Amino acid sequence: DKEGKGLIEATLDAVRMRLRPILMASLAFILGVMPLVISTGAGSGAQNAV
Amino acid sequence: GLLVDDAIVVVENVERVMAEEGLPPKEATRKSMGQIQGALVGIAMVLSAV
Amino acid sequence: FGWFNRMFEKSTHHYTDSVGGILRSTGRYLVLYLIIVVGM
Repeated sequence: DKEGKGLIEATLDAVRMRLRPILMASLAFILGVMPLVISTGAGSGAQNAV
Repeated sequence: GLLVDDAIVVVENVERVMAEEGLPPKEATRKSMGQIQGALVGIAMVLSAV
Repeated sequence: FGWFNRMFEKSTHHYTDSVGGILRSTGRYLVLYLIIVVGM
């Protein structure tokens, strides 16, 4: 559209320079929720459910 | 998480145009939100839309 | 050094050209997705 074309060969250059975000933002999310899954079996079982 | 992850994209995209494009200043940041314009506003509506 | 070296090789071929591989075929994921949708 606003840049220079690409049916198959623009999807690549899209998915070639942003997997850093989509991994590290996804990774900090995994570990940020890690204290909820277990780590605590006394405070609340609601942390486990969430 | 979610909110950190949206702050991650705008932090990283400057750190990615500095490495790729070769521009160091405010002008490097500037044009990032040119692709992250509706990727902030429009996505907020659909984030709210669930 | 090269801690960054450990996933730049994962970005190329092992991801980017691997992504080329799935849409080089496409059709195989029409029902595999439906296996996930009906599976869930």
